[PDB]
Amino acid sequence: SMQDPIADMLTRIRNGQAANKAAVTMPSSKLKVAIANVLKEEGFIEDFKVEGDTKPELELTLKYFQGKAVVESIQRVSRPGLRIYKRKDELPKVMAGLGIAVVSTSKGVMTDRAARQAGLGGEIICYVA
Amino acid sequence: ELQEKLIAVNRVSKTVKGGRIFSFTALTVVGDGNGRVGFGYGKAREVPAAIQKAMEKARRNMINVALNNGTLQHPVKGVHTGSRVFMQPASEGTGIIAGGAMRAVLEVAGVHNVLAKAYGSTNPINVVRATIDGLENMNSPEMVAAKRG
Amino acid sequence: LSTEATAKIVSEFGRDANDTGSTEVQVALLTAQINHLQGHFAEHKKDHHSRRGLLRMVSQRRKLLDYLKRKDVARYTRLIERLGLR
Amino acid sequence: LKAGVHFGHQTRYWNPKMKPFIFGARNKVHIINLEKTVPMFNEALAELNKIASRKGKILFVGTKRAASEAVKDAALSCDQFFVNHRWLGGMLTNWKTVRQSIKRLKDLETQSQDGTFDKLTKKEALMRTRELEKLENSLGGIKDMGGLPDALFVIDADHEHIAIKEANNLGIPVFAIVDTNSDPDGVDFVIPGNDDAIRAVTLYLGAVAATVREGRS
RNA sequence: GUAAAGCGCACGCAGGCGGUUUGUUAAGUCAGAUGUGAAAUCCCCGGGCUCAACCUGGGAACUGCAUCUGAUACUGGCAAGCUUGAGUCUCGUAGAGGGGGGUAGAAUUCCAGGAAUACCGGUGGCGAAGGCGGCCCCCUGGACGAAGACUGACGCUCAGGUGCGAAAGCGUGGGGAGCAUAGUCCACGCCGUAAACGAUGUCGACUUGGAGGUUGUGCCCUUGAGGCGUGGCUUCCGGAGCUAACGCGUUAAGUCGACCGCCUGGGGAGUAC
Repeated sequence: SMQDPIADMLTRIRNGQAANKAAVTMPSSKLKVAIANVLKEEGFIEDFKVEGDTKPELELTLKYFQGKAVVESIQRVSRPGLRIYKRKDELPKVMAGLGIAVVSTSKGVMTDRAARQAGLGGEIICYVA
Repeated sequence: ELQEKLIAVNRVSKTVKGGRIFSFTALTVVGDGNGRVGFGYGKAREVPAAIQKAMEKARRNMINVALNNGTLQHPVKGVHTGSRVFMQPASEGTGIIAGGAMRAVLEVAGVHNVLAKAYGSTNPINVVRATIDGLENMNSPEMVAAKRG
Repeated sequence: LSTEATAKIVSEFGRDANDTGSTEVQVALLTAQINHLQGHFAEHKKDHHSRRGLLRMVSQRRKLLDYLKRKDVARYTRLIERLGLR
Repeated sequence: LKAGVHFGHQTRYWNPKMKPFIFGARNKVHIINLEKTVPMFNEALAELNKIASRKGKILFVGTKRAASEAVKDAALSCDQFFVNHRWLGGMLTNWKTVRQSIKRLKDLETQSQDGTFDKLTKKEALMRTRELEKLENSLGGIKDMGGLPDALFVIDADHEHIAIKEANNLGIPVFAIVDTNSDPDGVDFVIPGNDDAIRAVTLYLGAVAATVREGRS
């Protein structure tokens, strides 16, 4: 990317959700390992392998259950220059809470249940559905 | 059984070498009150024969849509080719606070508790296409959980 | 211009061999190649086409001087001593 | 399997919707492999007989030229249906009024099964043989039919994709054989076998027909 | 993109916006309380007028600002780095990019010379646009390719701002054929105008494609006019997706991100002051 590494990643993934390729790959900062170690665990994709040490870079495995593809409607919201630092008792539940809401907390990125369990919100990263 | 409903009827003309031959259109939907809905379209040269042919158009091609509590549960946005439809799930006992064409498709699904809005164009041919796409895109909590894990 | 007199001015500024694009070596090569090109615009005085190509690198001459300014105030003054700038 | 015989046709100009099923190009043409298709040469037979045990009807939609005899080889001797010639628009979705176009026919069959064709003196009976040439052309395996086709079988997906476009429209399973340069995403039970080369088109139709008599069980 | 709407085009100042790793601070933000947000209205359980309006007890809420304590994932200032964004060097390659200088005919009126290409000349090709075509040298402009090398974010964008600005007109100084009687033509000054219409800001990254253009250059009996790549830009039809259609469609208008210009019914009107 030039001027957001995480926004321009989220174009790269769901273009794989429009031709149903197997593996996708983007140049991977240490933040970017902490991105898809949430999407795997909540079940939206399957497996990933970092590789490279002068170009640290990922091998994400997609997940399309049918002709239907699992990662339906992912959206970045906090785009740079429009930071929305949510207080935690405003929190965006995604699609009546049926999805997950990736929030950049202190204690990590892994965020469904920061509403009650962790107990501190922050900058939204992206809605996920 | 099923349940019909009209939408409208126009004053569709035509032009031949002689004069102005008219026609009539007939927009209907069909849905049994349990979740499956369908629609059709049919013309004629008079009024009542148009309905008769368009009513069978909807008695096939009824699409499978699941409901939750006589209502929707999660806010899909529906758009089809001229118009935007914004359906928010709401409480029980709320009526279908809705505009034109989607009233006909919601009181045939079994849907009875939705507040919703038509956002842009108000042309009832293209409105009734969108909300059927709006209910097509939805997912029940079974479709949530069984697909992700 | 590009090959001959640049080859005698390259090692006049390098902290070692082949450090060519370092910012000290950069501007002193470049500012030299604005004086000599201004001999070409000492006359001809109607080449409004090429004059922006001069106007291109005169602004970039001030651009990399900011990179000396924001990093090392010492090395900034050292080459504008050796070039007599501003 | 037997596909040392049949491997390739259909030169370089291609559709890139057929990415997985192609093994790889070899001298300005691609090779049809075995690894993704030898399963579907007998995954199909897991679905032939159980559909046939519903007292089935399998329309061999075969409007190619090489499949003139090559699709009626063991088709109706195994008691199934076939059309090895021209195609009516909607032989499923418009079939009920094709039966109306047999309501024209089987009362005029009474002229043939009886000797009552002598009526309507022979200047009239000059032109009356011209339907009798042509009504029994496209209506071959449909006079013995009494119902909707209980399955569907298009043999090739580049000639009768007009038919497939109407076949996928109303939801009947299709045991197709698609080509290397197709629009394959209509037939949801798909085989990229060699659907050219008249020697090879017998090698699937006779391969199915050895079992479908036992398919009805 | 055609419905009102992308300045004619360029670098850029103040503005807005960050590749990549570690340290660190705690302003941005999250958390916790403690202050404080006058009472009355709004809101929820409860009282009183024969009910209701209305009067009313307590709560919640007043989305706020200031302070201590905490948190280090994002972001931000300080410190330290690494190679892909960018950029300099080497090295070749192709070319109506210009400026000056003279040159001079495949051609062409008068009694001398004003003009500027016939051919190549085209779907070529240059350039930021208006644009620019005889020939050779002179000072200069940009891009491209093949490798190496090192710089370590040094960048992208733009209100004003300043330049370059088709014709004519006008100024001052001449000419007079091709042919419009100055003017057209060179030139020094004003003038900034237009279908200055890809009626398509800019850069970046991603996604089914197919055939031709042209510039290279690696491998391969180069054994060749030639294949597979592999660069760059420009055509021609077309998937998904999109669009009111018509259509766009790896040079986007498709999925996005940062930033700038502009429009909000027609006439009066690009007019009044």
